[PDB]
Amino acid sequence: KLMFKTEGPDSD
Amino acid sequence: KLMFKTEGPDSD
Amino acid sequence: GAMGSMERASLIQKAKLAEQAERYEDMAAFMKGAVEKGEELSCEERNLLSVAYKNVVGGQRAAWRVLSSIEQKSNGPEVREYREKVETELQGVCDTVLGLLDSHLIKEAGDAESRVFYLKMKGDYYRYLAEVATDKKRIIDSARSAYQEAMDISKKEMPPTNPIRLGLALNFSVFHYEIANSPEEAISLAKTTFDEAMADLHTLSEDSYKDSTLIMQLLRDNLTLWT
Amino acid sequence: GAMGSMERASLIQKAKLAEQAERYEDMAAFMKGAVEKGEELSCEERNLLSVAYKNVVGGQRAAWRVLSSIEQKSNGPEVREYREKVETELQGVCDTVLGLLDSHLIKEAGDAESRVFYLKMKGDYYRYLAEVATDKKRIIDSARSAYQEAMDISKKEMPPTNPIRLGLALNFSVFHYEIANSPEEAISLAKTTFDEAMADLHTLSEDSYKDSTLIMQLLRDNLTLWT
Ligand SMILES: [Cl-]
Ligand SMILES: [Cl-]
Ligand SMILES: [Mg+2]
Ligand SMILES: [Mg+2]
Repeated sequence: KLMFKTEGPDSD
Repeated sequence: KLMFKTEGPDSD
Repeated sequence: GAMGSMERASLIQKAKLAEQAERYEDMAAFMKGAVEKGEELSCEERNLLSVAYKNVVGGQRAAWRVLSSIEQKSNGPEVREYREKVETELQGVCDTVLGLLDSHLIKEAGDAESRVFYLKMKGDYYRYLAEVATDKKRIIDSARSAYQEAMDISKKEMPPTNPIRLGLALNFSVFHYEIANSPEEAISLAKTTFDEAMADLHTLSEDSYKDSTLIMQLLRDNLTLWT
Repeated sequence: GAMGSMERASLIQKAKLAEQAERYEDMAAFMKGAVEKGEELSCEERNLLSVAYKNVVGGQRAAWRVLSSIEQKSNGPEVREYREKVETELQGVCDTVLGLLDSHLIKEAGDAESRVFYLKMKGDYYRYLAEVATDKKRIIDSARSAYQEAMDISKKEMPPTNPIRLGLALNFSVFHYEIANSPEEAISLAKTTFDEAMADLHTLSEDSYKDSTLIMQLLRDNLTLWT
């Protein structure tokens, strides 16, 4: 899936 | 530490 | 719990060590133990809490999406079973974080910086629940309610460049876009947030400027893909 | 154990899914359960077993080295305590793998490809124990003994390009260099292994050639740093 930017660690 | 090459997943 | 016998200061120290070791499940367990000591958390400690659980749930979300994609392509029980296993573990982590916020981080958070931080976290972990939900509507409205309360406070109490306010607006916009199926709300929120921050950058030191523009770049990244 | 109620085939399938999800602790638990069904493992299944535990212990080794480095620089009890926690978990994983090999993978492995694979694994996980040991000598000799038996079989039963034989020689050379403090043995083993493989590449298909030269590159990488 295309994940959009959210706050903090891009851990997924 | 300098880790030398060992077999398989360089998981460390 | 299992951290009940360790000093608060020792739990915080070990959370920092665990972060250095990239041991995020340990990091989360240490910070859970710290929260359960019952004292309010400092700014640094709140960020340790958030970093720890964000990394744990992030790995679970990524695994869940892999498995869900395989499941949908395959539509024996093994794929569904294992997706459910990961999903249940993910929900358990989200429930744990929501339990800490409800008992009793939010109610004891008097300041805007703490209360907004925790309400944003509450929205975030309801949003992660929503990503896997199929009570879906009530989970979504719980996320919305938490984000909205945090937004209301942040607009009254924080400057538009405040990194907490900015990260909140970022995440609420993503909630709108792909959880609430409100893409125009998402776009409007991200645009207004970016513009009002930009107009306030002139008030900031170089260090604060770097903090704010980092999150503004994330708003623009999303807007570029949404428009 | 906890996997006792799941079909062997379902455990193997879920191990493959867990690998795709990068869920290596799950992957290891599934393959532990598969081993405990009591049947010998196929080539693919052995490699699933190895990949799973290699990834788990790899994360633990990396965390242990971070913490050990911090501990040594700092020379309160928290750093030592947390290093010990990780160390104990690492030793538990190694003991688990050694238990599977001893009960009863090695004794039931009749063929060279299986027996060498398992004896190499036995050397590897004693070597990981040795990395954190301070019984140190007996752990080292257990690693040596396992590697040596695997070497003897591999030289009698496998061609010098066999990837299992090559990965064994690679790992035994690293054992020599930094566990046994025998750098000249390490260099000699890596050189002879590389040369004898090179002289046998002409017998291989393109696919086997790719397999063998991949491990030969690792031998040369080490030799470049050792000489
Ligand atoms: Cl399962
Ligand atoms: Cl500890
Ligand atoms: Mg992401
Ligand atoms: Mg390595």
